[PDB]
Amino acid sequence: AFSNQVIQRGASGEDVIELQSRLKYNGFYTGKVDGVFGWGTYWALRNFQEKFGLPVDGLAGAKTKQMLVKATK
Repeated sequence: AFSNQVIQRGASGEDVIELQSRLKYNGFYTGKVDGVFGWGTYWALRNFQEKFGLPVDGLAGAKTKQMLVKATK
């Protein structure tokens, strides 16, 4: 359900809601799902990238999104 746009710090809206929710389901995102990409989302996403063997950068491009979808199955 992700768009084709890279999700990164400062973003807001539907892609961020889904990103935070998937990271929460996987145990990485602890805060309130608010749809705003700040420190808590950056931290959770980098920890997800590290755990899943992706380059650790805190930006969700195609490969990170695909891994997050696969990991939430």
